[PDB]
Amino acid sequence: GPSAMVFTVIQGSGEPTDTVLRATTLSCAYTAEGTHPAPRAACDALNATDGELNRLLAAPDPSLVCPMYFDPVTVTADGVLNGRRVAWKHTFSNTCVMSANLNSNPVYAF
Amino acid sequence: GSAHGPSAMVFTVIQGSGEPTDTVLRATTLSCAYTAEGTHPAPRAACDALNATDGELNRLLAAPDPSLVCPMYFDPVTVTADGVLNGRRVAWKHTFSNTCVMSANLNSNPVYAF
Amino acid sequence: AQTVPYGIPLIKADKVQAQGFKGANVKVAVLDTGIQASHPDLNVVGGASFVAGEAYNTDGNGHGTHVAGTVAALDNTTGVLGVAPSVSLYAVKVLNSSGSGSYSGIVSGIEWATTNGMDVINMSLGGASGSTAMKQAVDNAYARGVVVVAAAGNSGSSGNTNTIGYPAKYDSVIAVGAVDSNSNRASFSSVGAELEVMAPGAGVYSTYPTNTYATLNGTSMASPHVAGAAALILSKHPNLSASQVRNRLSSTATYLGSSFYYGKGLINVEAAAQ
Amino acid sequence: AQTVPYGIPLIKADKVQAQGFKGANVKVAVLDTGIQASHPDLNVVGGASFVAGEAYNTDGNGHGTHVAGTVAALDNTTGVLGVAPSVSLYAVKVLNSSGSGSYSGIVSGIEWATTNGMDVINMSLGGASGSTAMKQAVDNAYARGVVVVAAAGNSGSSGNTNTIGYPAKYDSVIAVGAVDSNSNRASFSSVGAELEVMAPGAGVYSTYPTNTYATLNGTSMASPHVAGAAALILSKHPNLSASQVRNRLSSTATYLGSSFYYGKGLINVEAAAQ
Ligand SMILES: OC[C@@H](O)COC[C@H](O)CO
Ligand SMILES: C[As](C)(=O)[O-]
Ligand SMILES: [Ca+2]
Ligand SMILES: [Ca+2]
Ligand SMILES: [Ca+2]
Ligand SMILES: [Ca+2]
Ligand SMILES: [Cl-]
Ligand SMILES: [K+]
Ligand SMILES: [K+]
Ligand SMILES: [Zn+2]
Ligand SMILES: [Zn+2]
Repeated sequence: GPSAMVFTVIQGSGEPTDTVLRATTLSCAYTAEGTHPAPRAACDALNATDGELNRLLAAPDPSLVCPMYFDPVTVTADGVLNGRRVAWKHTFSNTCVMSANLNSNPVYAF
Repeated sequence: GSAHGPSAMVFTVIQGSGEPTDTVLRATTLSCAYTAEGTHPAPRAACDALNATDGELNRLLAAPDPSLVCPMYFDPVTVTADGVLNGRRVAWKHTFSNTCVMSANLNSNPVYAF
Repeated sequence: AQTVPYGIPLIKADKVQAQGFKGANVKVAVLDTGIQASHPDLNVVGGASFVAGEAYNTDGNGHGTHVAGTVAALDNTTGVLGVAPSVSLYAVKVLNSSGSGSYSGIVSGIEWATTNGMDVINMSLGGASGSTAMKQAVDNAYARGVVVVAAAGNSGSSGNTNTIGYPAKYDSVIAVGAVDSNSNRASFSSVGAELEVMAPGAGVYSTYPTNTYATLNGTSMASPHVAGAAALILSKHPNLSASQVRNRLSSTATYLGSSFYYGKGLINVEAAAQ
Repeated sequence: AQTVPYGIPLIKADKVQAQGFKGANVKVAVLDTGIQASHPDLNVVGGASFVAGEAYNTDGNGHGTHVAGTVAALDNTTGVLGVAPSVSLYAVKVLNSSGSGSYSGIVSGIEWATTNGMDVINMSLGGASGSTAMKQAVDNAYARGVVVVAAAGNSGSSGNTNTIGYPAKYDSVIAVGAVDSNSNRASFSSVGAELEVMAPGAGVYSTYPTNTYATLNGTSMASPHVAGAAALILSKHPNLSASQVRNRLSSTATYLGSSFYYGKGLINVEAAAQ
């Protein structure tokens, strides 16, 4: 099914007043489009989740450690995912933990 | 006034009152940065209208067609806006009684011209 | 095989019909998407069209046929039963197949109804701002003795915001809100100081093209109940003035709560047609 | 112009320092992003780098300098004051400029610390799964008399889920949780059966590059308090074994509630060093 999504990285735990660090758009229809820098890879990785965005966190880097300072960062996904409306978020204890857990996943490579 | 800063948005039209199970009728993406981008068919006009709301998307409903009437049957249709609006996170929705009322109230507004 | 929609006993239209008053000789104009005149449960005796290439006695949408059946569906052994089944029903096509209409089109329909001796105008439609031509058309109809009824709107409530649309908001028009089978206000029913009376507008079963029946929601469904109720009163007491019929409908309504949400309440045509 | 962070009197480190025991001759290795050795409030006397291209006496992140200052910030007339200001401070760079480090890098740092006669290892870092080489490295350090301390993690609580990370989860390591100035558990502090002791980890003011100071939150800030407390005990009672020092720190801790959330409680170095 077609997708029309906005992905963001925000400073904090997912509060509405949280500062936006970065955002991108992605469209997966006739072709992979959007302001996302790698639309084809992001659509392929998006469709691979089979509508379950928590699967983007299923392949963390098993060889990395992070400093244990707490400065939360939250990833968000909103729009249409394979024809279905979605509003998803996930918080990490810091940007190091985010980076290690997402492990270069094309969806958040922006 | 008018708002400043970048925007990265997804606009949808859904069958219903804004429930998560509501059927999507249409959706588009819009990016407002150095240039107006996205899958939106008129990005520059859509960004211009957005910035003119000064962060208040209810201003998209401020110019209804003053010469149209609609039948008063209730079959709700909802417009949604999610993402970053001029640097600020947004989750906005508006329900119209039917598609006639939506069309008349939005009155060819560039944001929902997709 | 005739079905009585819940709205006919709720407004006590069945009690007035039991007295032998069914709207006979009362002219009701339904200003809408037209009426499927060939429907076996409807009898359209005239009208006019103010829409492009459509005849007045056809309905390519369905809304107008549904509204008409609430006012006038025939008392027989098929389909449904209208509030006033013996009325002289007139189709005044002011909305096109998609349901859209212009203010000038509505004005043309109201003026037609006034010139052609209609007793009751039903307008199951609304616009956000109205116009000087529209105010003038409804004021003249009411001044010339027409009972003018309209859907209050389906804009719901938001704090203390007045959400009544036009033509319902004009003082010469009866603004009709929607209640359900439990006499509870429908969430979509418009609110404000001009809300006059309530009538069934949720799960309203009525006539529908082609030769069938449908269940719809809206103040559009509520408005023809009050139009039909006006016709029943006038079939029993034909010499009452339009304001006297209007005052009987609001004075005898069943109190349901705050006038902001319910107006005077749910119409009771048995008490109104005393 | 010297400021005493709230953590120094909270763990009663000021009382032990008042006795004349400040960590002198005790070797503490801070396994982190390095330490800004040129900072006027820190004295780095050695270390090693296991990050290619980076020197051990530089800190391009800031985290390592902050953690080091909680341990060893000098007792003078500038900046802050560490728990054990007279310790022999060693910078073991295992995390790069961006905070990232590999398990093999941490292993190299722990082995360096064991071979170079460190008394205390501080690891304000964590991973979700650990490694067999990491378990082996911390078991050998502790068996060879090193007090091994680590941040419990910042994964918070979710029902009865154990959220303690590695290396803190290993039995040879002291898993340190975070409390605030009111001795209340910080919401982010990891929980589980391996949680051993708590120490200040919210609003912790310490040294920061370049030649400055910052306030940070985390079990990263809590862990150096227990590392410094181990150094104070050993500067007062040098012939105690690593397990004796470890046992004194948990045995004399101030009970704050359920061990799942607080371990044995908030460390009390005055009672632990008696
Ligand atoms: O019942 C016959 C009607 O035509 C008379 O009503 C006239 C009406 O008050 C004016 O439109
Ligand atoms: C949203 As702005 C920076 O124009 O106030
Ligand atoms: Ca019938
Ligand atoms: Ca009115
Ligand atoms: Ca100092
Ligand atoms: Ca442990
Ligand atoms: Cl319809
Ligand atoms: K709204
Ligand atoms: K509206
Ligand atoms: Zn601005
Ligand atoms: Zn009477």
